[PDB]
Amino acid sequence: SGAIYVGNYRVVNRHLATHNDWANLVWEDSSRDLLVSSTTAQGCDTIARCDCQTGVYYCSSRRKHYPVSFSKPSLIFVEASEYYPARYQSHLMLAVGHSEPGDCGGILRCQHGVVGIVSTGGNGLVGFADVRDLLWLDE
Ligand SMILES: NC(=O)[C@H]1CCCN(C(=O)Cc2ccccc2CO)C1
Ligand SMILES: [Zn+2]
Repeated sequence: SGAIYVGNYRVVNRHLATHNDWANLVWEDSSRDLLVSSTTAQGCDTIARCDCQTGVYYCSSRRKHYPVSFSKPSLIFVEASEYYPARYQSHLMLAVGHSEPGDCGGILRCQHGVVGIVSTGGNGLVGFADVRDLLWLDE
């Protein structure tokens, strides 16, 4: 679990969005596993606007942060789950690191701010849904 709070927006994994997220929907994209909802309070986070390929992510299943080298956002095949059929997920970045079911929503950060959130994993890999291209989050 986990979310990004920037301005009057809450960014979460689309497959973990609540009834309240859907009732306050701003934008969602199944192909990216992202959903953004509106909030009444101002948020705590800053979004990175960079091309970093190293950062640190929070892994809830270890209660720890880990440094990672991650690939550029791209279209990657993701096996079927209870949430989605087998499909290509876009704007996804992979890295070697621990993740298991439950870790989605953990933030990935570089020195410039929030880069994205955990969205996939398995067999010593962790995938992150990029948010750096969503320029409207800051206005
Ligand atoms: N974006 C998606 O389609 C995801 C929807 C939820 C399931 N999913 C995973 O990758 C789960 C997973 C399995 C094994 C280790 C780690 C994880 C990530 O927590 C795919
Ligand atoms: Zn950066």
